Amino acid sequence: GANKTVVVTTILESPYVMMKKNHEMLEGNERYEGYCVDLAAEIAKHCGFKYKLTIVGDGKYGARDADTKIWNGMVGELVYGKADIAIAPLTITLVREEVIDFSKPFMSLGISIMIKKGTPIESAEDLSKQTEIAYGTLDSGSTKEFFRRSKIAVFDKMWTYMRSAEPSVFVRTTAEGVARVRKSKGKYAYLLESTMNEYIEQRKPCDTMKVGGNLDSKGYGIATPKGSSLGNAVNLAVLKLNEQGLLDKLKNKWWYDKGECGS
Amino acid sequence: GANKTVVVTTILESPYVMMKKNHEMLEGNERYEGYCVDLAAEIAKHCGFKYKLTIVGDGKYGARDADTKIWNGMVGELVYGKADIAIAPLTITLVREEVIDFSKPFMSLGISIMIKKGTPIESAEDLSKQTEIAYGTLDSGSTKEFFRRSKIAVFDKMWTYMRSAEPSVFVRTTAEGVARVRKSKGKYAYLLESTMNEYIEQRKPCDTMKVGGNLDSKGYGIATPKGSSLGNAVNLAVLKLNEQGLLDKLKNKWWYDKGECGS
Ligand SMILES: N[C@@H](Cn1c2c(c(=O)[nH]c1=O)COC2)C(=O)O
Ligand SMILES: N[C@@H](Cn1c2c(c(=O)[nH]c1=O)COC2)C(=O)O
Ligand SMILES: [Cl-]
Ligand SMILES: [Cl-]
Ligand SMILES: [Li+]
Ligand SMILES: [Li+]
Repeated sequence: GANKTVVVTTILESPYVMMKKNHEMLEGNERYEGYCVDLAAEIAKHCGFKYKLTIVGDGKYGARDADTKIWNGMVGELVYGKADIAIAPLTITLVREEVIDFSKPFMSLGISIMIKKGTPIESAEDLSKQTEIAYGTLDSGSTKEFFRRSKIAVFDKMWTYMRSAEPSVFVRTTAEGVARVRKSKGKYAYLLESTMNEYIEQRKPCDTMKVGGNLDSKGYGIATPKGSSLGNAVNLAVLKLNEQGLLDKLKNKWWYDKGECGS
Repeated sequence: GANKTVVVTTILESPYVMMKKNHEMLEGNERYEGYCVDLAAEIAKHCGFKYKLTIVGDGKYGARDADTKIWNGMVGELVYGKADIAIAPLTITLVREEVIDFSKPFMSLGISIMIKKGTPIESAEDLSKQTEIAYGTLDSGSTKEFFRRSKIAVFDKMWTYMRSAEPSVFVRTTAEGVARVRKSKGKYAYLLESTMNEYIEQRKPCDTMKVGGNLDSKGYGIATPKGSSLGNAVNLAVLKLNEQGLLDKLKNKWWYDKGECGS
């Protein structure tokens, strides 16, 4: 049949996808800006398709309910045919790979520790051995699931701590986690993807930093429904953009070129 | 039909695949040791297959001759049906992805600079601006091809330098590049994959180091013939091993646990 406009699912998460300041004056894809907005346009240009950016209805990345077996988030939108492609900071994981297709990574990263400057923590092991400095994750997504599923002693101990700590150490959004670090006088450390930690470190008021090495290594991938014809071309586009240096330029654009915390 | 033993193609490259010191006493897969030997065994265990390690006949990773259109190296062995899987430090690239299937990365890396300690170089830009300190790559493989194909100004200038420099700045093997760094009194710098640079930095006589950031970001993948049924299971195995922390343990085993240059 004739070509159709490709439905892209994504999520509002700075600096990946944001509504422009003047969005009310604008329409369609032009209402949005960010790393993933630019990436979507580059992929579409390379693959020769028209597309529509849509925002995932339930605000989630993607997980399967153990009782109903239903997939939520952007993964669910692909699984159930509501979107054709997901372009977002979506981690490639085994359980997702079983149900959707993923490109090779467009960004390599790991779980990391964000502290308020001056907090006496240098590693996950440091956090695990104490409780005075509380620590936690988003309440949904691959960072939380890493701890929940880990059989590594330090990370299992951290998960047991997080489930039992009071008040709750979980946050609903990145913005809430960052604000909690900033307002807690050194008594909250936030576990988050290194990409995001690096971005926030270059935002005013310049009071956070990434400490220690990453806890894992992984990647974000562009996702399509399993077996979708679009997957091959999208994957080749990711590889081409990487090989041309354009993914590095895009990260610099959104993370560092207008960083707010000096040079 | 009945299950058959899987033919693995690999390449002798320390610390990925090496003949054991006592190999003449041994037979079959047990003659070999290294990171990729251990990885092959883990993948086979997870996927439930028996396998035979074989060494690529032509000693190459994989490229296509522009005139004959023939693929060489491990890629060629897959393309032409001589092997079922390649398990090696094989870079995921666009041109290879078009002809073979790749798992998600089992190791993330980039091109990097190896210097003899004390060489006054900190970046690729530093190298590009001078000729007193000669610099080059392997004479085959993805590092060489990165420079040959680059449209980035610094790297294009470096390639033009490398093609025209005398004596030849290219080397046939990693061992030759390392020996050339070590014997050239600071007047040769070697461009190589960061993984390998990190390994050599922990080998006696402890006279080399990695300097500067990496020039690119990419990954090694397990490769199978395009459309091979084995690809799905192998990819899931890579993701599982990564998520369990086993790939990190394997790198530590072969790079750092018995490093020769201190703690
Ligand atoms: N990438 C994750 C979602 N996620 C995200 C951030 C984080 O600190 N931890 C996560 O789990 C920051 O941006 C997204 C997924 O795919 O579930
Ligand atoms: N990974 C490359 C081959 N390669 C390799 C090393 C290097 O410094 N540069 C390369 O090009 C070290 O070990 C392999 C390929 O797949 O062609
Ligand atoms: Cl349409
Ligand atoms: Cl057989
Ligand atoms: Li998948
Ligand atoms: Li491929």
